Amino acid sequence: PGLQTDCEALLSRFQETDSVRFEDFTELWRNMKFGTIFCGRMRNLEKNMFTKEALALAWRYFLPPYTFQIRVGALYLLYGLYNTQLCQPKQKIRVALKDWDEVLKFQQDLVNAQHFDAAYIFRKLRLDRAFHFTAMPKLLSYKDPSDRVMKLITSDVLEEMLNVH
Amino acid sequence: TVPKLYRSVIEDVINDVRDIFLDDGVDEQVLMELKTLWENKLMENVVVCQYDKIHRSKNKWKFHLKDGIMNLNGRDYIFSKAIGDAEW
Amino acid sequence: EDAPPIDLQAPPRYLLKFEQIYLSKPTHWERDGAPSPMMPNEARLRNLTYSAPLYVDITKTVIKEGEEQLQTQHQKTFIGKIPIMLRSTYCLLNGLTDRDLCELNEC
Amino acid sequence: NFPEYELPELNTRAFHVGAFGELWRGRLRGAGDLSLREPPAADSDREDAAVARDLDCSLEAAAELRAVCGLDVIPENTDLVTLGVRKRFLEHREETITIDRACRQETFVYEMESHAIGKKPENSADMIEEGELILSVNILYPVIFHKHKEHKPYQTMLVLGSQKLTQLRDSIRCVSDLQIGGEFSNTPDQAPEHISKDLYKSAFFYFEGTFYNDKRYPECRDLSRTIIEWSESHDRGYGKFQTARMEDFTFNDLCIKLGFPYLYCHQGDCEHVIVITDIRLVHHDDCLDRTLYPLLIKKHWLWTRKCFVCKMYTARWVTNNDSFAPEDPCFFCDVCFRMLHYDSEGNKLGEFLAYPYVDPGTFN
Amino acid sequence: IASACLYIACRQEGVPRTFKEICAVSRISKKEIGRCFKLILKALETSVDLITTGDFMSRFCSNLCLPKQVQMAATHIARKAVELDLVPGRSPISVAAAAIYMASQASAEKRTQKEIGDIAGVADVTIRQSYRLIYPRAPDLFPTDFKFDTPVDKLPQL
Amino acid sequence: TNYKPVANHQYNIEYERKKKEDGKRARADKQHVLDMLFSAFEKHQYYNLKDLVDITKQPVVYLKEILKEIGVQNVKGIHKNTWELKPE
Amino acid sequence: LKEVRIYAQKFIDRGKDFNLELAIKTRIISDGLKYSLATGNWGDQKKAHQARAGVSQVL
Amino acid sequence: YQLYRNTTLGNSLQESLDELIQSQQITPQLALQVLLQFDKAINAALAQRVRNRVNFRGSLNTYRFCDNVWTFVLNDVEFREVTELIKVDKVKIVAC
Amino acid sequence: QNREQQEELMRDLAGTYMGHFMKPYFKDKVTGVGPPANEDTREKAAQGIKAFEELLVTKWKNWEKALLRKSVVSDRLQRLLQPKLLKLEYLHQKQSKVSSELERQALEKQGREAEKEIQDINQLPEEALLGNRLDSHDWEKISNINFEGSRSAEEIRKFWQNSEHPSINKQEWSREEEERLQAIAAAHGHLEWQKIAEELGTSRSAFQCLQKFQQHNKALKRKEWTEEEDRMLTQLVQEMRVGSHIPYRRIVYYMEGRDSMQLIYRWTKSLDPG
Amino acid sequence: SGIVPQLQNIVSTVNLGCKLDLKTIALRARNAEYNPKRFAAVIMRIREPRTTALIFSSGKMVCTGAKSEEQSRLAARKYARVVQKLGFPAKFLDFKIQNMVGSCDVKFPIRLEGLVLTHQQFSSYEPELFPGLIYRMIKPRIVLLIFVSGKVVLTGAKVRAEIYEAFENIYPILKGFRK
Ligand SMILES: [Zn+2]
Ligand SMILES: [Zn+2]
Repeated sequence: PGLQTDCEALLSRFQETDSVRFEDFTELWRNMKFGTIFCGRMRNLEKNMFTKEALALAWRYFLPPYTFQIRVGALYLLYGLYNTQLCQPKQKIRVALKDWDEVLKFQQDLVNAQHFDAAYIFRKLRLDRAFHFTAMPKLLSYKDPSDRVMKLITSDVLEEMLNVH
Repeated sequence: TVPKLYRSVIEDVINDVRDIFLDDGVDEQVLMELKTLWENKLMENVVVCQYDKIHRSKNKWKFHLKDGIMNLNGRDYIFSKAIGDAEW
Repeated sequence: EDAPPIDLQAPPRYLLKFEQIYLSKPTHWERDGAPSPMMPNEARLRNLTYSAPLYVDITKTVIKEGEEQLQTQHQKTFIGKIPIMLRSTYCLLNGLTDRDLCELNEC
Repeated sequence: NFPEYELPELNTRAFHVGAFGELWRGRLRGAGDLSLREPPAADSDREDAAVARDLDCSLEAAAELRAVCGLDVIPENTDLVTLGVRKRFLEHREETITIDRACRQETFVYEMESHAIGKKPENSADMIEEGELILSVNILYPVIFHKHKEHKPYQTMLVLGSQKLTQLRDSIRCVSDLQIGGEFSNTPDQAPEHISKDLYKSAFFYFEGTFYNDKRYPECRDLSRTIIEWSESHDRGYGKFQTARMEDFTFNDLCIKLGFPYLYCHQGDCEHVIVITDIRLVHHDDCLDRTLYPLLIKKHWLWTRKCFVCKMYTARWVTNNDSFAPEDPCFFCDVCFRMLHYDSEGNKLGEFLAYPYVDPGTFN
Repeated sequence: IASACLYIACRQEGVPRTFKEICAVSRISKKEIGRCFKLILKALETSVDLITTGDFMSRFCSNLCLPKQVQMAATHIARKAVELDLVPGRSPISVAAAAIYMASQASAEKRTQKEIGDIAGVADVTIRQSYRLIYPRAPDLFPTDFKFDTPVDKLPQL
Repeated sequence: TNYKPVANHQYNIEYERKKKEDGKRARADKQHVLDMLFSAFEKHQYYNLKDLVDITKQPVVYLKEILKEIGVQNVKGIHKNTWELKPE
Repeated sequence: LKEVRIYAQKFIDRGKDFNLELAIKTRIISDGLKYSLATGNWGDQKKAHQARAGVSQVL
Repeated sequence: YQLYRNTTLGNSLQESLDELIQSQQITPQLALQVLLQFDKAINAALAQRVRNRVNFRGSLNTYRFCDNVWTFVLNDVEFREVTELIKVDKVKIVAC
Repeated sequence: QNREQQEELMRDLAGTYMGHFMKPYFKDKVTGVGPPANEDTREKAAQGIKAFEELLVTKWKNWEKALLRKSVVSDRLQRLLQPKLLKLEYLHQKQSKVSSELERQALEKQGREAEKEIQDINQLPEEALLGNRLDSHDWEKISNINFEGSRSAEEIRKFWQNSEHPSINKQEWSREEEERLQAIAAAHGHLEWQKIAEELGTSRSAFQCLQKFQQHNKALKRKEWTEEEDRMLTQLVQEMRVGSHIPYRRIVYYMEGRDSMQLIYRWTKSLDPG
Repeated sequence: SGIVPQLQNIVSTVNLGCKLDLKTIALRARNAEYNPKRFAAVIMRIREPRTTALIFSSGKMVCTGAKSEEQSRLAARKYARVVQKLGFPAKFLDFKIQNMVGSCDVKFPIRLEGLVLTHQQFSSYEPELFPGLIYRMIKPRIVLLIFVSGKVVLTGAKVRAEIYEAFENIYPILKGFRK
């Protein structure tokens, strides 16, 4: 019910700063006052339902082909959300088998790329066991793109071409 | 459900030919005798029905048969609508 | 309205009644069939007749002697074209300000 | 194998559940959440050292990461988009209903959801092990109301990946495992000899072409046999077929799709659709127990058929061809049923075929 | 014969009418007009140029009350679609009706398939099928200088 | 909304369907036609060929050929010459 | 209406229903109105003998 | 109608009428009007006295259509009644 | 990879509803019928059983009552007319070949008699058309002709004979009627309901008499709590507990002489503090 | 060329040389059909040659549906023996082919408009009547239905050589318009 809007707003405000510092995220959290996003009269069912939906949203934002800045922002978002709930059983994040295989090398790169803020956030979210490791994503019954062009032609690609030419 | 149909048909024939028999002179007693003898008489496979549509596709016959009576294995069945397929 | 309903009998009986009349703006049809409003100046230059299409609502009721009556209405049936007097209520120039008339090459 | 989709949001390709559990367990060995132990200055140093080891950073770097990344009520203000709609809904409800008390149907599904999650076993010897592969199956309620063709009701059960089918079977609370048979038209007081559960114990699961027949309880039979009889002769779709024994077979021994309907037929004609909502690994904040584990966590709360003469009791008796009933299948509580028939010695009055009614809104 | 001659005259003059359009004004059915049309061509030893999607755009769009910009977009879409061979073997009227539906849905003046079929004489199913063939390459077919009231990405699902 | 394009007029498909459903009149045997032909003569002394065809439900050519052998044409100046079902 | 009756009579006689649109001859009103204003002969072209002349003049 | 006076019911009608006429207490006329009414009544009832769906699959061997009556000869045909299944080796269907 | 994604999207465009998997889960492709019945289903049908479909009760709609009235009237007319129609046709066919003028006049007299009887029939008022609320009609003809098939024959039959036939008093209960009901109930004992419906001096069926007695029977509910009632209620609540919101209906249906209202009131006021 | 056309249907005729009753044949033949209210002939189908024979009161029979000249002759002789068995003096006079439909595929989508503009004197392509082009070859009198998928349906022939000649003539003309 409009939560996607505020989530995308936070993601955009973060990717505009071009930061990987969780301090900028903490400031954006205090300014947009997400400490209230869950606050409000809900009994228990709307509460945990909306929490499930918000976590699923932040997770699907975390995945490719979304930008690295957007991905780290969604990771910080998952962290903040899961760490900020009202229900006693802190709803877990639904993590697939296919997406885990890529989140592995993403965490590895974050360690490698000296982005230790997001790396520690992810290690913490694993340490407190916030993950329900499902088979197929969410359940089953019944965008900021990544251009291939730049994957094909880079500044380095054209530079090597001109050097060899 | 077959015998209920036959009871209905028998009653039908009786209340229909009642006036005919009172007209030509046949007393009601002879009529009830016919009824009883017929009921007692009640105690190869053939389907007698009305085809609503018989379609053919080069081998595949598709029958849509209206109200009909069958004699499957000596026991006689009733049907009010019978779709069916067959291969030539 | 004054026209008597048309009664056909030759058995099924058909009745036709012309209910209501509709008149559209003076229209011209290009050879390709596209309608377009006909300006009086275009009619003068291209030797067209300044006429408005005439439509009538017709109700068709049929009695088949089976005690069943089927009634269908053919809304806005084209029955011809009426020449339009210029600057009359049904003319395109009606209700146009003097500035609008000049834009249409009308005095 | 991989849970890879078959359709975008409706199905996946058939995969071996055991291999899926094995892949998850392997990719989480020694670095996974597979502890199942509830959360509890000296520990700060150990945490910093672990962070330094895992992230290839200095102890000071670990300490500052821990400090900076630290964690960071009803009325609201300073609106946002979703907070705006929430506040508006709340104020609308404020001008609206005078009794804020939570609806009795929300509390029902909620309590059914959180009935026994976070309840650890008192034995701690049968407690499930790590990677126990919870499958959240939902069985479709049978069509016992007209409204159940429109929106197909269902009950969700948290089956275990080692729960050994004929355990799910023995636990599904349908009402076709009830309904003492026999017609009591001259017996007002008759001992119920055998519920349909006892009489017709045969049942089977249809999963990916294969049948799994409840060959236990040798008073059982092969309900799948009939189907095979006409899949071999006069092929009407469905091609090839297979059959198994369902007794040795446990869950995660299958090769199934998710979100794809599968069959559970018990008592011969009652049909139950066994869609698998999702397979998720075991995690704490649930029961972790084994005894109560099939865990029906959702049920429909159906309607309860009351007596037709008085409306103060439930329908214990269903009568047909009655001599006093306005409707043909007429539902009588025991009190009035004893008073419209069986007078002064328990002898039939008029004519009626009276069968015992279970009133499925009450049971299972 | 008169109905078939009327059909041939429209083709010869460069303003073809569909067989259905000629049948609407004639008591003779479409099948009988089409049969007489073939015989008349044989008898006269004459021919008629093949109909193109642009031969019907002006009448179909004008009857649907579409603006000139939408008519131009529909004319371009059908002509480009035929050139790109996205609708091989389709009747030109079916392609034009689908193009009009595509152009109509991309502008303020939106027309349903039933509306376009009634004027075009094409069943809404046929418009759906032809539209579904050109929908994938919608951005390529539209004119470059077209103002999309509804973005090409959000074109109607079918 | 007038003269909307259509492949066939509704009044025309219904008439076409009725003609197909009814089917062409069959050429029955001479004896049956003769027996039915004379029974018609009983009701009315004089019969018109167009109306007589409906009673016989036979092809016009076939009816004329059989009627020609026995029936004769009598010229009436009031309306027209009609057929006579009397052999003499 | 005279030709609508005549046209519909032929179809109803044959036992088939008639198309109302095909019964209407739009030339009757379009050309009849146009001819009287075009020529000034007032009435019918066939009956021009009794038709009043000079009613319509070029402005 | 000369179609439905061949089943067990119609055969019973014919046999009962034969026994009664051979007893010299009814006239053949009353018998034939009774038969004609039997045909009308069975045509009417056999229409709206039943509603059980059946669907049969078989291999058609011989068919024939004279004077608007179909005559099929199905072999190894199964009749799916509402609930049960009947199997018959050979059945003659007569349809008109 | 891109072409695999395109193929996935195409199959998404080309991608059953969980409606096609209801009771006949195994439907055929050449037909629509399922598999034959199971020997377990045979055994269960025998020894008697009520399938789920056979237990469905739909509340009767206002218009269905008028439809059934019109149906009964029309079919009574048809059954009364068929004999006279056949009589008249037989008389006409006899006249066609009698060739005897005195016999022809006798036949024309009989035909006039038949026509007169038919005119009396088609002028028979609604009362004689109704019947004796227990007569027979081709109800299987009704359910398939007048009704689309929404109601079984026997269902319509019981509704008509017991409930809908206009010979059943549908008026409101007068003080005198309610008095007499309880008076006769006491005189016979609260068991002999057919005789009470008879003795009531009105055509109300035993069903309605029992209804009007129960709706004012005070012994229907116990109204007074005892300790064993409380013990049983506590045991049941603890057995079928879910936290809060105990299902009071499924508890009542294990107790005798109580309804959910009194159970709620007791559990709230004297079985937990507050 | 390289593509040989597969025959699909062959209408031949034969003269029995004796008048027949259609009622007798129809009542006494196995797979006969005869509804004179719709068509005055007896339609007798047989399975092995898979053919449909129309038999007429005059004694003339037409066998259709066989996919070979020899196979058509054999089906005709089968129907002849059938009629002979039902009690008639059947004979076998002037068994003569009257049509042979062939069909083949060239394996490439064709541009029709190019073809109709190139051979306007032959092709009669109207996609609102029949979505195929109709090329009326003249040297052999054979009508060719050409479709956008490349399916060519030749018809009107009187011998197999005629279909072969016609398709070889039409092949390069289509090769020229491969889309
Ligand atoms: Zn069940
Ligand atoms: Zn009761």
